[PDB]
Amino acid sequence: SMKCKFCSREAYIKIHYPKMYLCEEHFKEYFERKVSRTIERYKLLTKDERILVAVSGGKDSAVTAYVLKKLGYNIECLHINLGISGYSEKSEEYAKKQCKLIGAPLHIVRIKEILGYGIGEVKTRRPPCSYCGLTKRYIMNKFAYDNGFDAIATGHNLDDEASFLLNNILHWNTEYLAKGGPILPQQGKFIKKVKPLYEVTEREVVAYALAVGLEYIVEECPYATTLDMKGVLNELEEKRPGTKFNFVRGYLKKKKLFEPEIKIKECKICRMPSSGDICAFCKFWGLKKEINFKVSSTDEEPF
Amino acid sequence: MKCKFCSREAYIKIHYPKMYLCEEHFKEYFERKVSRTIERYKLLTKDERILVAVSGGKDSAVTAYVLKKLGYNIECLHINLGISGYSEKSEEYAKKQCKLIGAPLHIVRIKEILGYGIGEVKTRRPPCSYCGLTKRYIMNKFAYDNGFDAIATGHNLDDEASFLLNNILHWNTEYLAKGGPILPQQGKFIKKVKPLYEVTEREVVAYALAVGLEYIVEECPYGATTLDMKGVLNELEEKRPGTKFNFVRGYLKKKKLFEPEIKEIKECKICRMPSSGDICAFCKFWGLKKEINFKVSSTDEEPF
Ligand code: SF4
Ligand code: SF4
Ligand SMILES: [Zn+2]
Ligand SMILES: [Zn+2]
Ligand SMILES: [Zn+2]
Ligand SMILES: [Zn+2]
Repeated sequence: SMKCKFCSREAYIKIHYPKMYLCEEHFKEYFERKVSRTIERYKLLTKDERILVAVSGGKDSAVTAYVLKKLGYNIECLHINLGISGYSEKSEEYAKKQCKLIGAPLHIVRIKEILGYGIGEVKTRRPPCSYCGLTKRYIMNKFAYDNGFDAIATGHNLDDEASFLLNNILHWNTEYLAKGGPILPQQGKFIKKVKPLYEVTEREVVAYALAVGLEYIVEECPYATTLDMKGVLNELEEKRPGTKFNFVRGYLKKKKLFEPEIKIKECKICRMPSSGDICAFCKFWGLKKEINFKVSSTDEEPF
Repeated sequence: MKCKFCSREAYIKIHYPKMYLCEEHFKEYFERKVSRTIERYKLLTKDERILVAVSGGKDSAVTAYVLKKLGYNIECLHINLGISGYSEKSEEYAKKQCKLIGAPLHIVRIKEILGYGIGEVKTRRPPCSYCGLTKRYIMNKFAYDNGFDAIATGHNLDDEASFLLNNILHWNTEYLAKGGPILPQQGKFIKKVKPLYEVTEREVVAYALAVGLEYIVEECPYGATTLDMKGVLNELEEKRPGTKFNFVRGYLKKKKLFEPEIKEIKECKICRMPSSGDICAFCKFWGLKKEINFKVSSTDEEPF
């Protein structure tokens, strides 16, 4: 029903804030420039850096890898196959597809193969959601550490951070609120984690994926409070535009207030940053040996 | 359904904790819940002169009704904002409420003591901004001049949760530093309490209906952000019950974290009330040269 603000081509998307109608080609350029600005603003990455993009098969990580590669970054991708039968199989396939289109090396880690059982197979009263996050985070860091990557880039966008903030404020998880934001610096054996999509919304991600022809898993894991928070914040954004941004940017200014609400050791098994004698990952899976994630070359590209 | 304690038919269902109560059992429960809030946060004693700031709305009406039923030494104050077509019936609803409650009502008319009502001032500033400042001053000055020990407001759980949610979204750390059910006596500032702090609006609406309390449902003409936050929190309460309470109680524990975000106090050159500069915010705004004396010998309805 409209036309592009910079050309005679028909409008593809309307940016709710700031108001402007852009076509496919102009939206891509805008979205890419918005990401580059997020990198520049928070000093996330340099061009002389080995980056590991944690791809899951979803839209978020797919676009992160695509944009970073288009912006000329030294990226490689990692897929952690959780081993959820009927889910994780096509999830691995979507990532292979995504990385082939992107033109980036893809490394695959299969939980069922290295640990024994997949997520939702462990004889535990603990929900799969609780230990899945802990398992994904460990393999992400250990893989990047063992292969000497400078940084880890996740798919987490503005909607993801706002819903994370809203949930944590409601439950007053001050320790989690203390360590949030677009960058988590290199501290010990913990690799620097960045969020290049921190300032963009899910609608801009969905639209970007569609335009660049990126296929992803829309369906979410069978084992959620996240979708509740996101809908609540979308309702608020309708009435008052800019809410999500002003809330997230405001949080970054006041993030210093939660510092006294947060407190160290090295694991006896994997030597990774632990709280006690043995780390949370090693204690859970009952591991006696260290998983070595060092690889000479990818599955698709050996030698 | 039927009542959990008698053969009488259910009047209301408490979403958390789950129980069906009749009119007579709900009143008793609601009253006990308020008494517990008083006891828990050490809000009031029986040997205290209390001023309930009644507005004509459900909140302040119930606060006065419950406190009087719990045997407290209450007197009520109505601040008539002078909003033509609104403030007139608002004053009438309070007169009605206090007559039912059986409490002395003191009326202060803005248009009469200041000159112009709220929304009549030649200012680009919205009426909502200076109305709150004006209500707060008269509330404190009246309680101070008549030597009341405390001020009790109608603010309930939904009011606090929406206040918290809005202030967190705008990261107003200074406002978040000084929240909660009690604001103690500091200088010429009178102790402010919230006896309805733990009860929800649905429990207030139901209590008013049961005790036969008529109030103004309609809100002031001067879009309000409060109704947005409340609807958002009601949506959250549906899916996850107890959310509002766990969020408010959790805030009280972490309230200490916003203390470094609030930094000497002065006395006004005109009214001698707690000021930031030479002249206070109230006196500077209305351009007052003289001090308004709120000391009264006896009420409008009960003179001599
Ligand atoms: S939603 Fe699924 S993938 Fe995400 S943390 Fe939970 S179990 Fe793991
Ligand atoms: S909503 Fe009306 S009564 Fe309430 S503070 Fe604003 S102007 Fe005053
Ligand atoms: Zn265009
Ligand atoms: Zn370990
Ligand atoms: Zn009953
Ligand atoms: Zn003054």
